[PDB]
Amino acid sequence: MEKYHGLEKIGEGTYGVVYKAQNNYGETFALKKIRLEKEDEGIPSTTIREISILKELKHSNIVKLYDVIHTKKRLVLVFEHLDQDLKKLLDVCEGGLESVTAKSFLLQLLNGIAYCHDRRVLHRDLKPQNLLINREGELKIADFGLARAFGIVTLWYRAPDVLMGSKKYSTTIDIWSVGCIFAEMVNGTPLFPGVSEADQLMRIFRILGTPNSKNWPNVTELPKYDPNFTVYEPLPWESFLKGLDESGIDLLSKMLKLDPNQRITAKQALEHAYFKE
Repeated sequence: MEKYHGLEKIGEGTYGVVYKAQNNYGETFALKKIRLEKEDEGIPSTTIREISILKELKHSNIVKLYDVIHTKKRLVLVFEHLDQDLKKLLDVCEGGLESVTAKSFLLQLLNGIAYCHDRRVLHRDLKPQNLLINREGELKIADFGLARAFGIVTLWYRAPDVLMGSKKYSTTIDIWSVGCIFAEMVNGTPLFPGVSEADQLMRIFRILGTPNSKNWPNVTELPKYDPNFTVYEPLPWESFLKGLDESGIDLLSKMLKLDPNQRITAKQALEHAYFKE
């Protein structure tokens, strides 16, 4: 356990319960007790190793992992504590964020991602709840790399190719989520709030158009691709986005390309004109 007191439950996180706590030095940390479906199974050394290496992620926009505590059918991660997150902030911001705030958060999000991508660390489950924010306006991404360790579900930020069964390692998956979060920051409301895998795809296609072999070569090789998908044409960007100037729309359009091979990278996004304004 490593000597923590005043364990206060502050949330249900993705893989388990998050507590705020203090060590015996007075300092505040977040403790994430990973929920073990099968207690008796144990955690293998490969898993511990793939979590422990995340301690090497040292970046101002990545939540710092301090410790991995494995004792007796219990696994707790000790992380830097931040008091706020983007989900809770958006929940009290009618209409979404002011454009200068969304840009600031987007820049920070992309910087964290770019850092991780350069180290071949993927997130795969980016969402507002894991973008933590401190009193100074600094955004820090939580849970990067945990998907490689650990694999009712929120499908809102999942890329179409992922929804259609793609299993490959790819950085592109995260950029799709960024695009969805960007739109949510500017609009207030989530862009594609699907209730099932099928409905999630329809929500995306109703806005951006149904894929076909011409706008997404090789889309037909995906295991859950469906040649009978309803065919929708793309809507004009300005019709479902509010509060975004032309550079902003352009950038967003590059993140929400359906074909992952044409989707902008994090580092490319960072070079976009939207950020020089």
